[PDB]
Amino acid sequence: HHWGYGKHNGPEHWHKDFPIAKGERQSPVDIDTHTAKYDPSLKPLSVSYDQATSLRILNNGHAFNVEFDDSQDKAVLKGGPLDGTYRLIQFHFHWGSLDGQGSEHTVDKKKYAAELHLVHWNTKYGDFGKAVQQPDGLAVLGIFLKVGSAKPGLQKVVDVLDSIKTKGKSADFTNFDPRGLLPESLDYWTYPGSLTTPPLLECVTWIVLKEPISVSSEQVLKFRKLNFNGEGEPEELMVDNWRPAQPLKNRQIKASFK
Ligand SMILES: NS(=O)(=O)c1nnc(N(Cc2cn(-c3ccccc3)nn2)Cc2cn([C@@H]3O[C@H](CO)[C@@H](O)[C@H](O)[C@H]3O)nn2)s1
Ligand SMILES: [Zn+2]
Repeated sequence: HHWGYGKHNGPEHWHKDFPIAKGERQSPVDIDTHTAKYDPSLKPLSVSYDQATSLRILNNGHAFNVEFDDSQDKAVLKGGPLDGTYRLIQFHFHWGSLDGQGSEHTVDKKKYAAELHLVHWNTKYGDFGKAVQQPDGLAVLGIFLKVGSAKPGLQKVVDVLDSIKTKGKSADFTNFDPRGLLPESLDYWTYPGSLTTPPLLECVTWIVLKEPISVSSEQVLKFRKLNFNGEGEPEELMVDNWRPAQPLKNRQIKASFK
């Protein structure tokens, strides 16, 4: 499969190889804050990242992933809409060529400069590959980024990007603390959805934080210097690696707050 974010292989084309692209619970979506229903029955979110073990950062030609040791319950997400324990496996971002675009979710149609996805899988399914075949297999925690002041907790990520410029490159990335990427508030919206990249599997409980984090212009500028291409190939800047909002169809977005 040769999917991407260009005119000839971008989101509008994905349905040809991945028909589920036109499915009933596709992501991302627009979050209409005036339609989302406060669900007083949602439990508080439990983000338990103290024992998180980062390993490696990889440019996969679509984004970069920071990978974690998920062979044990080290870094987990519980509570909120979730039943059971979801293990952190990686995080990545989507971002734009310009500060007014880049997020995949939107809020009342507002696009943010970027969006952070912390990907977790349901341990009841034993491994990630099994989990993605289940309607409740994954929980992705989505965090918006807006351009303003620098995010100190992001800088170690920013500084290693020069070493993974092109597709297939990876670098050691141990001892990174993902807690430094969280906003103060854990207020969130939640809805059932999908992976936002092929194979677009409908296996995700989305948890999208209401409070964005601020990153500096210089920080996101360094995201934009990454390459989609591999080494020794013509340069294609890794920018605008976001899927646009998809039809909500028969889904309700629930809010953890009023
Ligand atoms: N925009 S977002 O909604 O959030 C995401 N969009 N894609 C994401 N991942 C990549 C992925 C993998 N698979 C998949 C399909 C069939 C069988 C198995 C996996 N679908 N999407 C999440 C993700 C997966 N992995 C892989 O998981 C495996 C278990 O560790 C192993 O092959 C590697 O470690 C790693 O490549 N990494 N990330 S998330
Ligand atoms: Zn993502």
